Amino acid sequence: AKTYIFGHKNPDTDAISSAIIMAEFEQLRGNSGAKAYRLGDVSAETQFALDTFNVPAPELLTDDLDGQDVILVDHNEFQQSSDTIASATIKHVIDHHRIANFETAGPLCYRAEPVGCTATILYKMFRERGFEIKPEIAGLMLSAIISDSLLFKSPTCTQQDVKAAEELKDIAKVDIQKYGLDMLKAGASTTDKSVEFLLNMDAKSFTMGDYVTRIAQVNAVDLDEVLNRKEDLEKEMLAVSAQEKYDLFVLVVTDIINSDSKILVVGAEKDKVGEAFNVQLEDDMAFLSGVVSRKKQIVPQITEALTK
Amino acid sequence: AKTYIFGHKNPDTDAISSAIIMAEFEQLRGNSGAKAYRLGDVSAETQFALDTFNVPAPELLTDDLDGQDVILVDHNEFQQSSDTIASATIKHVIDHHRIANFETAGPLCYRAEPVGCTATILYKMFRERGFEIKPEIAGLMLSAIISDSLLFKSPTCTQQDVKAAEELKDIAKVDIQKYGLDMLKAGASTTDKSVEFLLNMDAKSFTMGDYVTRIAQVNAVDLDEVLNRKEDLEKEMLAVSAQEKYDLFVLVVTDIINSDSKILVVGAEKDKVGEAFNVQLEDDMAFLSGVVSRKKQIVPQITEALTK
Ligand SMILES: [Mn+2]
Ligand SMILES: [Mn+2]
Ligand SMILES: [Mn+2]
Ligand SMILES: [Mn+2]
Repeated sequence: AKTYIFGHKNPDTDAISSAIIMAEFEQLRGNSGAKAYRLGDVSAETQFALDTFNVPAPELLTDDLDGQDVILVDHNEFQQSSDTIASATIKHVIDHHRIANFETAGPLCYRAEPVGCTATILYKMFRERGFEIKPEIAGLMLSAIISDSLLFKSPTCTQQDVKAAEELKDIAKVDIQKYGLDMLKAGASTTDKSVEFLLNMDAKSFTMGDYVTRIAQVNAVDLDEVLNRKEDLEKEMLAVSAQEKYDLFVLVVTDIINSDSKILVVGAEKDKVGEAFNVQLEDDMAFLSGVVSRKKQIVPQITEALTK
Repeated sequence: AKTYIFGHKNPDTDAISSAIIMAEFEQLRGNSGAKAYRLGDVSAETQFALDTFNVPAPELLTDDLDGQDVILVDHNEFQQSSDTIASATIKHVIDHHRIANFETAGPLCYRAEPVGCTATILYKMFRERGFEIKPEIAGLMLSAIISDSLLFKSPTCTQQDVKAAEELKDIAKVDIQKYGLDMLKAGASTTDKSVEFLLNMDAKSFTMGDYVTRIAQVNAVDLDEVLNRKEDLEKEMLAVSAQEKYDLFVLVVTDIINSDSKILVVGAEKDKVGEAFNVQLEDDMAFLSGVVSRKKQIVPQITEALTK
């Protein structure tokens, strides 16, 4: 029996790391057929982490999952998952996100916790079972936590994430702030990249009531680096929205040095979500928010605007 | 800060017990606004357990859950939950079932394990946390486990359910086989009850792909006690299917002594699910299975038939 372990499409550092980490967990637990996979490209940020701790990228999933045992990490929504996910047998989910568009035939292990990072939950699982946390594995856990939490500044970050990171740094042999900022910087180069690349780099679809929304995330050293390409961005966001039948396309731009975030929003349901945010720039194509609240989570806020 | 804790509509013993057990857990955890509720009638089986351990029945939920904190036990599918569940904020789910028709705006705690009973999971939460298990609480846990497992003979039963029961017996101060058989017998009187009563006693709706299916469970001393009323059963099942627009209505009849089960199946997708079982008799309106495979679970097998 093989078991396929993977994170979401357009994987982020958490998605790649958690797949490798959970494959380790399964193997230490005695499940030798467990194997990590990815559903997309390894980003520059994630490559920095993999290179630092000398871990190879997981294999790109090309197998049909029909009748196969599957473990999902860092996602549950089927449209974020493998093309053949609906034909798989999902044994286990480990995740830190909202639940939607998820259905199984029978019972399964499902573990979600409202923490800042999937690797934090996996850290706790290793702990609970008393399994070895190798230095590389600790490095990937720490990388994931720094990535998802943005060096502990995102509204999703919790003290469990901070505590896990503090306990992992000596195992990984790494200074959190120094390594962390280097890692974040390694995925923050935008000006020489195409609009198509930026909008697909870290981008996921969401099932929100009757609607399907696309959300892309871009890190930069300066918000304006990205945001004065607004016109070209909007154009591509509208084109993709039509081609994929999205009801909404949100671009979240985040300053890694500053921790400030803004959103650029396009699509059929644009005006409805605009009411939920501080609109600073608007037109027929799009709206641009002022710098977003540090404490409120964006995904739930958008969901509530579309459903409520 | 209220938090409503409840099980599914037409609650079984697991659904009633687990709500009370989880309310205790929350109070014990420090959450003082936590309260147990029920969404329907207390069955004869459940009443026997409540009387044995002097636990009153939880309050019938009548409040609108709009904007309220909720914890679900022993279910997740929205059609099985409160009428206002979509307007609530689901903080926590503890369950042992398939997942479907479940969506949240934001992150949450979700704990599902593929075990025989929700109370088994709640028991593990007490053990993990080092919480004291009162003898009344231990009795409810044990009752739920005996109920869902049918005195440890159902396909869903695991060694974790057995282990937990062995340790709970001395806390509850009860003989498992003796109390268990009494409890099961108390909910197994069928010939005196109307067809309408039997089909609404332990009946839940399910989201299975494009379909909505209704499944009713009936415990009996002897399978033929119920199944000799075949035609009266079918008639009410078709009537309800038409009136509620179900694609399928399954009646599972289980012998409490030997744990043999048979299914009586009616509705639009009847032929499609008949494919997945050993059909002992059939006509235009219904099929009746032979004694169902002792290892494989019924709900997943139905779901699989309606999809693949
Ligand atoms: Mn991710
Ligand atoms: Mn993540
Ligand atoms: Mn139940
Ligand atoms: Mn149950």
